[PDB]
Amino acid sequence: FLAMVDNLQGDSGRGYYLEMLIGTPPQKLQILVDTGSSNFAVAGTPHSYIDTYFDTERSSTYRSKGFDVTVKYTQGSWTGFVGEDLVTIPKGFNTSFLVNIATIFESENFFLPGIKWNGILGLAYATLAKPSSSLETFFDSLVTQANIPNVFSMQMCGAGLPVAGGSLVLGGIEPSLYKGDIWYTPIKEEWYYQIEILKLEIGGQSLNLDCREYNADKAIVDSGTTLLRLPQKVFDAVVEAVARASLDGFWTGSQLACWTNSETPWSYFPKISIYLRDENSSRSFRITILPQLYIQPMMGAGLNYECYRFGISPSTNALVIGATVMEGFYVIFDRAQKRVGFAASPCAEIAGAAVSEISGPFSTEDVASNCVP
Amino acid sequence: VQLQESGGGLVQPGGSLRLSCAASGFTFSSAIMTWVRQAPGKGREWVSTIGSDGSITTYADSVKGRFTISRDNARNTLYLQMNSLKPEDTAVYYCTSAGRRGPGTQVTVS
Repeated sequence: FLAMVDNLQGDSGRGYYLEMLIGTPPQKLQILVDTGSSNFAVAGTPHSYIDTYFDTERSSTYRSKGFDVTVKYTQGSWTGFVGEDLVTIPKGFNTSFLVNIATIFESENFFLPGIKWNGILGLAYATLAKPSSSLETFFDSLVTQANIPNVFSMQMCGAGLPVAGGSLVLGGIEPSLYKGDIWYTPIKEEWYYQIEILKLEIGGQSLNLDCREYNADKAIVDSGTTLLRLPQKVFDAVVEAVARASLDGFWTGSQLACWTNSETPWSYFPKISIYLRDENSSRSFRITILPQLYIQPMMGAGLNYECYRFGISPSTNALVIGATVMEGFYVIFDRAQKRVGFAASPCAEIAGAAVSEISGPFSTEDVASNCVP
Repeated sequence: VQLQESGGGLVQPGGSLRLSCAASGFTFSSAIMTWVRQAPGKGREWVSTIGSDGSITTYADSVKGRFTISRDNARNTLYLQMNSLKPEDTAVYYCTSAGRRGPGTQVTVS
């Protein structure tokens, strides 16, 4: 596990990436970590926004499965040949492993400008894999061939950083990456890491909303999404609650909002808290993000002002707990026990101040027995 | 995805055994297949993996040389051939694919 500390490069704005050696002899690739999908796919051709691609003809241990797969996302898709090859994770495993891999020969809106990765690692469940749940996921391959528990945890250390590293621990929990207690919330469904949101608070204040709005379709934890995404109706409630507590295409991400450095904008904004049901259903815990996490700096130090992006965008189908929230917490994907754990990330600090908080237990007498429709 | 292992039993040390995994409910011939064992009082141990076309085979050092993984794609069957068995091969052996496994077959080497 200690060999896996700081095995990630990147930042929330662009994503976090793992380094991988693929095939014989090895081809080094920079792989995005996506707990929101279930395929291992890499560039298979030259493309305008990647330095490098995996050449299956240059690998003696590559073996084509003789079919291709298409994966559609919300915005952006790709189509790739499916093969098997031997992979090594240098920062974590001395031994190499045989996984399925798709080699992208057609994509649209997938490799974007300024991106550092040239592949993605789907860490979600078998049920989401394409073309079917029968295509053994990368982590399922890893569990079996590496003898590790069915658990991985993730820490991003990008808070404060200009939008324009971390650790992925495969097979458990690294105690040097947190302090305090881990709070566990059950996984409601095994496809996405779907969990149950009870309440949203904006500065100690509950939104009027019914608890089901939060799980409208589903509430998921997804490292491959940048922002905290909310169902259109919930998003509108949060904007109006934040706005009437602070002082515009800002909210909708058409404009940035700028301040001179003396103006210290981080105090004018409220804290946002998401309540989650504990394994004991009679209690809940609270994950809190400060302004520093959702009022995001664009440029970084250099000028005598800063421009800021709003780290919360609307969504149609899901409530997506993305990097905007994941930057605050060490997140434990405890597949073996069907639960997701949260602890505060010691690295989530700016100017010595924690930019996230965790606390509980709180009673759930108030809320319905099941917020999941 | 359904899987069924057989072939286990009580064998003497230095003996030999063939395990079988009959697979149904998915296209076996497209699937990476893996054998894992679970010895008593020990952690689960990976044994051997085989790529779908059966030309790539990998083995645990502890079985390198004695065990042979193989598959018959036409008959949706996976094999593990085990020679020079020793008391520490006593384990339940599980055939496994896409996070699914069968009920196992116990092997006892006294």
